[PDB]
Amino acid sequence: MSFRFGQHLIKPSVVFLKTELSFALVNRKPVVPGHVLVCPLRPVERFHDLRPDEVADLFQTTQRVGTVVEKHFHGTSLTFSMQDGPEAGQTVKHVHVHVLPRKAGDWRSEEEMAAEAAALRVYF
Amino acid sequence: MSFRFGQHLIKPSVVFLKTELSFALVNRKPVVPGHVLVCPLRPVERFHDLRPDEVADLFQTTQRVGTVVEKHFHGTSLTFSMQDGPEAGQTVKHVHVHVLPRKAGDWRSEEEMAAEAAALRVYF
Ligand SMILES: OC[C@H]1O[C@](O)(CO)[C@@H](O)[C@@H]1O
Ligand SMILES: OC[C@H]1O[C@](O)(CO)[C@@H](O)[C@@H]1O
Repeated sequence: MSFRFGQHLIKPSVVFLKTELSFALVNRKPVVPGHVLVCPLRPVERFHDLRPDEVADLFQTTQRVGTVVEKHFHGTSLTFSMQDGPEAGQTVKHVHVHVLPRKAGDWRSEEEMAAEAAALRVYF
Repeated sequence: MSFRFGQHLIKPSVVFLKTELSFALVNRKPVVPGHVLVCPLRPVERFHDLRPDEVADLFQTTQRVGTVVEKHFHGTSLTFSMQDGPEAGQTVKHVHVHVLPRKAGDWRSEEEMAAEAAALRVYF
């Protein structure tokens, strides 16, 4: 696709938001329904590598996305987490925030992925 | 102290950074050495409640603090996480980021707390 996420290209079909500096995508394997990712467009490996503007944008974007997924996927809270570094569990070497809708007491095809990204693009 | 964190006052002695809109403090019970918190100065309960500027500042501040604690406490990575909402585990109703230094294979007195905050104020 047209979005770079580490060492693989992400098809726009699975991207549901894109800003001046960041973008959001749905997962192949969500851990929880609505588990989405907000990444800087520039593929940097560690958080300290982002310029301040990328940082403000990374998180103002994460704020908008969280509202949307909490809403759509019917959660009552949200967990945000960034595994920054190999000893923190980062599998893909690209800064990214995990946004997961939370609710009391708690793999798919590219098409299920794009169906969901289509849905999410509506809230923006 | 002079910092508000939910429904209790935090003594400045345990605060090691303060910006135009945010502040960082050390914990009574760190989960991992160097486990610190970055909160908006304005006590808001959920992340969606922050204005965009508070958001940029919350995270540009978290970026600086992470560099410092990763350095001082000898970690090789960092875990960042915000439990946003009661179903996400938020015990204190004040937006806040948990910053934890990570390293391969992984309660105290107000004085141990201020000793550590003194140390951290040096890196700024
Ligand atoms: O997956 C979340 C979406 O699916 C439903 O539960 C059923 O279609 C919706 O109303 C919600 O928005
Ligand atoms: O607690 C972290 C700090 O403690 C030491 O391991 C011993 O004093 C330091 O060199 C480090 O900066």
